[PDB]
Amino acid sequence: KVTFNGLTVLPPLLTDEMIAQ
Amino acid sequence: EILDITPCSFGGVSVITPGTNTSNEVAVLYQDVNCTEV
Repeated sequence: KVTFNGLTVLPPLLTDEMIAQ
Repeated sequence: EILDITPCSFGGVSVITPGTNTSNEVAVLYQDVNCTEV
C-alpha cells in the first residue's frame, strides 16, 4: 500500500524481516 | 549510440572501534560500494 550529488542514503539499522519479528 | 552516464561511485568512510581502553586494531566501513572497487 506504500510506494547522485553527495546525498547519501543510509539504510536503517533494523531490517523489516527483523521488525516483523 | 547512447551511453549512460553514472557519477563516480563514492561514499562515506566509517571506523569500527572496540576502544583504546581495549585495543587499537580497528576495522573500516566503506559506505554503499561494492567491495571490488577499492
